Amino acid sequence: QSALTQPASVSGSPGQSITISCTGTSSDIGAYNYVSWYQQYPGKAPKLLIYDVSNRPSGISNRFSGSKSGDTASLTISGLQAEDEADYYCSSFANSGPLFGGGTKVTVLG
Amino acid sequence: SQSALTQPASVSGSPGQSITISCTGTSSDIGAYNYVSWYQQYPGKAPKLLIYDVSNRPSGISNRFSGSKSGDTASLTISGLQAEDEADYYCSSFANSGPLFGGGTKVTVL
Amino acid sequence: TLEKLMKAFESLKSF
Amino acid sequence: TLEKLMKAFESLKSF
Amino acid sequence: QVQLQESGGGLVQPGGSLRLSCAASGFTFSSYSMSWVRQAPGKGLEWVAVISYDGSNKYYADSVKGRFTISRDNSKNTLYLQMNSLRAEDTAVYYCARDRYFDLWGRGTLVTVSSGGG
Amino acid sequence: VQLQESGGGLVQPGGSLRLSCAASGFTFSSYSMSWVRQAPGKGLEWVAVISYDGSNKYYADSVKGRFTISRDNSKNTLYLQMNSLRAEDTAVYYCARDRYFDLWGRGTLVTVSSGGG
Repeated sequence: QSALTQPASVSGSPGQSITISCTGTSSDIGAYNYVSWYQQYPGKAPKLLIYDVSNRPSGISNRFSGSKSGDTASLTISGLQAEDEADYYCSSFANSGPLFGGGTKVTVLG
Repeated sequence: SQSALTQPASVSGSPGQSITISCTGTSSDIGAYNYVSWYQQYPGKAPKLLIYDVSNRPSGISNRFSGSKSGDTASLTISGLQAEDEADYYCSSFANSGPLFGGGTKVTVL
Repeated sequence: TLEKLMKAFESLKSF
Repeated sequence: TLEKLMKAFESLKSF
Repeated sequence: QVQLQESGGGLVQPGGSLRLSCAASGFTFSSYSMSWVRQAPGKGLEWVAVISYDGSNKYYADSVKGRFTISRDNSKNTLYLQMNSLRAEDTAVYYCARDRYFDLWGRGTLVTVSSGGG
Repeated sequence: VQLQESGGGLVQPGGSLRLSCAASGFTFSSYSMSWVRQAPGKGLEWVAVISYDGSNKYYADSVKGRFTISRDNSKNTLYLQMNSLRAEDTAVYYCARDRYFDLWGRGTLVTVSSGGG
């Protein structure tokens, strides 16, 4: 069982928006504003999409946004397209070290 | 004395409107680096960081402030102009010989 | 402890 | 030089 | 040309040892803390260990503490992971990740721990 | 969380003065610190910077060889030794934290003159 909880899979039609939730607890996502999101293609290196809940690195599309409410963080992908089909992991911070979610497979229908 | 970076001496605006403060640098300042900042200073008060790295905004800063950069010139935009916006605004860049500042711009609200 | 965790993750940030 | 300038402005960033 | 490249992965027996290397290029290795993150086949990411920019402070996850040793040589731009007393559960792809944001990953290296067949 | 300068005053040309900056509400040891000054009715001018551990310093061409920046992390204080002061050094002196200058003090007044104008 993964430290942080994410949905196993989320599907969406091209152009739409999907939200990937990530539930932690009092002592990680709730305790800190240190949640990050990563995109991973099969057999490839993970890629940082968003750090510190809502902040986006320079070369990352603005279709990706991050937010946090209580013990849950969220990643939103708008203008969903084919290249967004991948695995998505959220990471938080904790007293014993960074935690990861189980990851979420995103499927675009075409 | 002439300031390293050039800003307009003063800009006035009616409440509710938007004003833009320009900041012209040189070959090796605003153009060479993406390290431009903007500061708000009230008389007799400590200067306050409004925007760093051209366009990035610190947590406690209103989203009425936005920053951009085109070539050797950076710009600060204040939207929804109100009374509390009347102050001095300075731009800073980065350079091979150290951080440079503009002469400052006095903003007047009518 | 938590003190040792923060010290382990330190980086040098400049211009 | 530019190297010494960047070295002077360094800060310690962690969690 | 900014990238991380792991190596030293391979197939080993339980109780055996293995040593991973991570070559950094295109940035100042000395300035960033570095981490090891691993991923079992078809499973999520798991953080393993971290070491400071100057190698003075290290920290390990409870699952590898006492068995794994992280280290770095800033003069040769390399991150290391000495793995001892390997178990089947340690079977994973091992990534090295830069800084506290994990803002840069390598392609990864395979570590498989089994006996005979699997 | 605040910075508070002190040590400013009125001095004669060629005289010396030392500015202090008391930091509170954060870990001083972790941030590089700078001195920025502002002449009457003029822009801000960066003077000097010192590393988080005081190992690397850097000065502007206008104060190099005359000003000395230093810090004592154990008392949370930034210092600025000013020697061979000139009229042009007359300014309000601020201390600013980190490379963003994301935290300033209210400033301290330094005037170098001999009653002329």
